[PDB]
Amino acid sequence: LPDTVDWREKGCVTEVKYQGSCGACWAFSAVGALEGQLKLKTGKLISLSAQNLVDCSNEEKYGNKGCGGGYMTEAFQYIIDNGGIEADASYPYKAMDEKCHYNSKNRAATCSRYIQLPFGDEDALKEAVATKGPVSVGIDASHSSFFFYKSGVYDDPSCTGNVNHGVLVVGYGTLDGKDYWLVKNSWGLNFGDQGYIRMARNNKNHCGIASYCSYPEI
Ligand SMILES: *C(=N)CNC(=O)[C@@H]1CN(S(=O)(=O)c2ccccc2)C[C@H]1C(=O)N1CCOCC1
Repeated sequence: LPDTVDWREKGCVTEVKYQGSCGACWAFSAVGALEGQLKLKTGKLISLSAQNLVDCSNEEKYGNKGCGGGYMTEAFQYIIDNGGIEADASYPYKAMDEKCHYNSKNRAATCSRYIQLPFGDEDALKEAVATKGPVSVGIDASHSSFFFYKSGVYDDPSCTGNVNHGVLVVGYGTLDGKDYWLVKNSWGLNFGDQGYIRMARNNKNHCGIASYCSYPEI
């Protein structure tokens, strides 16, 4: 396995999104992982509709809550169940809950199944990232040390495995002798480092990064 992976170098990662007050991280994280497969299979890079997930997966069938939060694995299941998802350009992000208005004429991607990695297993996360591509994961983003992240490897002892925020692992590497996961957030380009964070890797499943890993198959 390469020391360093970074999926932007393969063109598989779209622009950082800003979710605002809508608890849509899960949706962002899930479109992220499917954008990557969608590049990797078709060769095109197209921001997928995180609104479509918000609007349409808000029922007990999934346990997603729209702006109330939800789960990247249930996002993937909705795409499978629904037979597609639109691009953002046709089903755009509004930062609120709205009535489902998914139109199959506008399908831009499909999902056939999704994979889950084993809980905590950072080795399994690395393989995935290396050979499969960006992977959806949950983090404990609840500390000001994460919010105000600027640089270096994020490695705050106060973090816990109690996850509450859906992000996308687009890579990994080593920095000044600290392993990291390159994480894409959905807090706009004023967060962390160009809207990214490098998060401790191989440090006891720091902030539960490897607790809840999944990615879709086309
Ligand atoms: C995003 N802006 C707010 N956070 C969420 O929607 C979180 C994301 N996930 S998780 O990554 O914390 C997780 C994923 C799989 C298994 C356990 C946790 C959960 C979601 C969340 O906080 N909730 C789900 C819906 O109801 C409220 C709690």
